[PDB]
Amino acid sequence: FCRNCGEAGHKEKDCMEKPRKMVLVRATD
Amino acid sequence: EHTIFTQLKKNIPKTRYNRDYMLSMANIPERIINVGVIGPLHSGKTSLMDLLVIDSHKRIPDMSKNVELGWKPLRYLDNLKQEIDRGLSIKLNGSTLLCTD
Amino acid sequence: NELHPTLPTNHNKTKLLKSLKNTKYFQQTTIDWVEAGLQLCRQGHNMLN
Amino acid sequence: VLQPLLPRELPKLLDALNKISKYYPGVIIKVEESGEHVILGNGELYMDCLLYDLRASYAKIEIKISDPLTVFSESCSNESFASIPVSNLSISVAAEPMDSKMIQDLSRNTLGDIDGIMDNPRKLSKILRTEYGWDSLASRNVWSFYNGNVLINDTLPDEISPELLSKYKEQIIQGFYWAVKEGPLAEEPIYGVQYKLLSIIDVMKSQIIPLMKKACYVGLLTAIPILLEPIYEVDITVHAPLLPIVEELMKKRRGSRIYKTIKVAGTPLLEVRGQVPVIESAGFETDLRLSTNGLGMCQLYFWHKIWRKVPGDVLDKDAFIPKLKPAPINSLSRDFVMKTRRRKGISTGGFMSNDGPTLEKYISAELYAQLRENGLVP
Amino acid sequence: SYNGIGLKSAKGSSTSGHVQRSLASNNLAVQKQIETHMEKREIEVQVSELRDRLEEESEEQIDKKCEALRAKLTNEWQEQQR
Amino acid sequence: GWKLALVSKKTHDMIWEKLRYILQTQELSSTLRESLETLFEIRQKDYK
Amino acid sequence: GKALNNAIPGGPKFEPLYPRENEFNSIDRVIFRVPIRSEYKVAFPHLYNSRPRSVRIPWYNNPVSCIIQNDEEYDTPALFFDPSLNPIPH
Amino acid sequence: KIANNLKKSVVDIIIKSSLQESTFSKFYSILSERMITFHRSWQTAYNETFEQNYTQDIEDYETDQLRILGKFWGHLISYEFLPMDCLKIIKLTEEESCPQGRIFIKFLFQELVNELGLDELQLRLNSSKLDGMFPLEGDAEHIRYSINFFTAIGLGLLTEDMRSRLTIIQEV
RNA sequence: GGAGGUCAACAUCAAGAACUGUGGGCCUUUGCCUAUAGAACUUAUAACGAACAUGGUUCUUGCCUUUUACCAGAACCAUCCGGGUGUUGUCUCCAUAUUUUUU
Ligand SMILES: Nc1nc2c(ncn2[C@@H]2O[C@H](COP(=O)(O)OP(=O)(O)OP(=O)(O)O)[C@@H](O)[C@H]2O)c(=O)[nH]1
Ligand SMILES: [Mg+2]
Ligand SMILES: [Zn+2]
Repeated sequence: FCRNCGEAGHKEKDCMEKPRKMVLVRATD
Repeated sequence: EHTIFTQLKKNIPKTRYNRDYMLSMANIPERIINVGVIGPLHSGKTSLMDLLVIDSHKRIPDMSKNVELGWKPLRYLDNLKQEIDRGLSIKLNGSTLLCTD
Repeated sequence: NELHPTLPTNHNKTKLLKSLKNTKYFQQTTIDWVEAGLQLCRQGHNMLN
Repeated sequence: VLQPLLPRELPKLLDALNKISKYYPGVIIKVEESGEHVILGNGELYMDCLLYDLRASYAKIEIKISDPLTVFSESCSNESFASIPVSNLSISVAAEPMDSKMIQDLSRNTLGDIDGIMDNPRKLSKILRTEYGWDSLASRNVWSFYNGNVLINDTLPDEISPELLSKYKEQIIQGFYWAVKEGPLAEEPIYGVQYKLLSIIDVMKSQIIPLMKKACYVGLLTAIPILLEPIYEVDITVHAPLLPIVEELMKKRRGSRIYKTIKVAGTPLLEVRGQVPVIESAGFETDLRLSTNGLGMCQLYFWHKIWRKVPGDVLDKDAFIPKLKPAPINSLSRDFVMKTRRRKGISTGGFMSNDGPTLEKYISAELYAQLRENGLVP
Repeated sequence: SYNGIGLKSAKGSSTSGHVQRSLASNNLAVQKQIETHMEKREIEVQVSELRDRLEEESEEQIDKKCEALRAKLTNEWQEQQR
Repeated sequence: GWKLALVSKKTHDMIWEKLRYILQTQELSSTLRESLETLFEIRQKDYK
Repeated sequence: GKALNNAIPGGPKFEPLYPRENEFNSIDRVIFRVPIRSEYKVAFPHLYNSRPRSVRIPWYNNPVSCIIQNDEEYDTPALFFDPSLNPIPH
Repeated sequence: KIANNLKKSVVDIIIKSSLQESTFSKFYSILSERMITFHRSWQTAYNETFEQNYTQDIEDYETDQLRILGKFWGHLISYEFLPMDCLKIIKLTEEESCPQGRIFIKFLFQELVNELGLDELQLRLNSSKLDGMFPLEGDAEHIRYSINFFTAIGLGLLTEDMRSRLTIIQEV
């Protein structure tokens, strides 16, 4: 899982938090 | 098209150790020693030979700024269009030079 | 792009602004980028009209 | 197998081929009877470098090459059922498979003595009985050790005087060499067959030299001929969690087992030793590097000289060859023989003609007829 | 992968050139000769054993002893054949 | 081991330190060699 | 790929540059075995296809990488024996 | 990639569409063969659909559609995509059979005779041993009904064994 | 004198793996051989530019009412946005011992 977020969903390149030293979505109409 | 090679004799590399004294030591048969540098694929034998080549000559003309700085290895004895593009020694090459223990 | 290099010309090379500078007719200042964009829009409208 | 695209440019090719036979010392280049030049190299990269230098440096012409294939050999099985005299003077010879230990010792040129053998026959005769366990007679009498296989004289004394034997010994040994150089099935060399001749001026020598080859062809084709293929050995370096992928790939090669698997200490690597047949290996080095994303690398070498029986039956009219799909593993031995005979122009001139290498070409109409009556040799 | 199949380019073809695999397309005297040779060979193996044992540890005596062994074994095989 | 890595990573780390020292510098028995090497070779996966 | 007119499975597609298109490669005489799919014709381009025009030779390999990354928790040191590595027994 | 439950519905739509034209065409045979040689599930769908077409849907079809079903199922049995033993379901008695069944059996045997050729067909019908086809147990009226049916098709040469058995059971 | 400039001019930048200068000899200056001093920048999975556009002519195609405008491959040539390094000028800110060595 992502190194700095701690969530299991995405990859380390995809984490939307700022890289550290150590949600509603439009329904498809 | 085929090799990279030094055709002008005046553009020879300028040999720190005075090659005439090298040729004079060929009279004694125990002074000459023939060593072949064998090993596996991509282990370092051409770059090992290239260290001795660099330390034996004064000014190599084919030496660029990158191979001086140490980014790309000068593969001096690779010498062919095959061995530059394929990145792989396909023919044996050599160098005769004097060295001190 | 990599198959066909187009290999720049390294001699005489008259550049534009370096020769438009040598005239007495051009002058030089520094202004904000958005002001320069608005002035270019006014000038380019006026030329074509 | 190589052939130039424009035949009027054949001399400019041929000259240039000689250049390569100087510069690359591992190649073997020969010109077949059908004009097609066959060349033999160490491996896939080696043939690539050969055809670069032939195409761009030396000949500077365009050549149609075939697709990769291999050099087969051929040998025998259990025993020859019956000695058949051959007359065209009547030389007869019988065949036998060599010892499995003796072939791997003659592959590295050692007995126990060294090449050249039989300059000292007592020293040779001690070795065969001491180690390999022959009788005293054949150990006393070996006429030759040619490159893969042995010619021994058995003999019959009171059938012919040995001065008549040793008057003609050079000619019959040249006949043995000339028969081992090209064999009966597809003019491929014969590898690993113990011959024994059971019963046999200048005109007689020139009658002997082509008759010993025909006799050896009868003697081999009686003794259950089989076809032998060469097997590369493979040295693989992969990361450890990509070990099953390698194993999966070997199942797609048909004949590629994995013997040893060594964990390289202190590195995340794993070094895999296992064999592959050489005719199966036309894209092994590409598939291994693609399917492991560059975390693998193989090297395919042939310096143990191991040769394995090609699975199937050579004398089998019935097995089908599926024409642009690969063969079943039982039809495969027939398939290789027939395609090699059609490359070498042997059978003839026909779409899927079946001139199988039967024994009837050499012997007789009636004697082959009785062999078919007994049902022994189809 | 363009594995020998497919258009050279979709330029003049008025198609997309999209190519796909088809799932619907997967789909005797000579026997007596060798036995005689085997018996005579075994007899000659015996006298070559005699020559090996004699010469291992008198040329004419060993040759005449081998000839007498061939004579005795040939008469013994003429008796054992009938 | 995956559970011990999940919570107490420093104690787990020192466990692997001592066990690796026991494997790679010791006069040690052969069945214990193949068992400890099996532990490492599955520690590559850590209990699938 | 442009010169030989082949398509590696995820890259571009050009025009042939040689668009004009005997019994040597007949069916009866060639042994069909391990198909000569297009990656082999790209990788070793003087061996697998006849008439390679305007073809250059593409850098055989680089040895095998075993760089080990260290991105977890940062409190692991720089020099540390990774769990990927095999032991060095006695 | 239709799911496993709806494969019988797909086979049913293919057969119902095959009936709608004015004649049989090899399109609906080729697509069924390329279905059967893909997976075991399509073959079990066809082995179900043959029984569902003989037991249930025979009574509704006119002779124009039964002739197409005869040529279709005969052309699948003729090239061994369906086993000969799948033909064991049909019985040929006076009580079990119907007119729309017997016309179907006539056209199926017409297709099998055209393709196999009355000598390979003899070999297959001997090797498969269908009790509804060739009743050698007894029951003189039933074997008479079978002999009369196969002579009314135009077979004859199949019937020599059953005629010999019927004579030898009339003579006792 | 020292640092610096979105300042200028002038040389130079793709070639037997490739540069210039000097002395001596041979030919009769060019060139060849021999001894010597220096070579900044660019270059070997080859190039100033880890970036990447357009124009001309002749072939081969594609859209097909004709020309511009076009589709996309090849060969030969040009234009444009930029870059390095060297020399000079200019401008700004500060400053004036007990066996081979010797006991
Ligand atoms: N990482 C790493 N690479 C090295 C080292 N020494 C040499 N190499 C690399 O190894 C590669 C092979 O170098 P070479 O010496 O040219 O290969 P080789 O030993 O001649 O093997 P051949 O293919 O037969 O020439 C080169 O790309 C080098 O960069 C090293 O110390 N560390
Ligand atoms: Mg090398
Ligand atoms: Zn994250």
